[PDB]
Amino acid sequence: MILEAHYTNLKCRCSGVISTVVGLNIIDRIQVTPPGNGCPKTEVVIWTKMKKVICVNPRAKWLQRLLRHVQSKSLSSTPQAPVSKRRAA
Repeated sequence: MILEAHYTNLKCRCSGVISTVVGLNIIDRIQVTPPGNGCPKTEVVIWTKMKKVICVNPRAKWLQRLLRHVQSKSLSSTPQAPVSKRRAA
């Protein structure tokens, strides 16, 4: 997912808020809308790859996982080999 941060002032149209957990693979873009003058509320607009415009609340706990995941680019390595010595022929 591409995290967008916009400060462009306009009448922000996002259809309410929905707490439906959206599929991480189909999540195209998560755009944060700060509580602007032309915008009615603080709105997080999730576009999907299927081109459905989904609106979610900024206080959604499942969303907070994603917001705290996208600020972690440096993962831990894998020393743990998932392939041990298998049986011979």
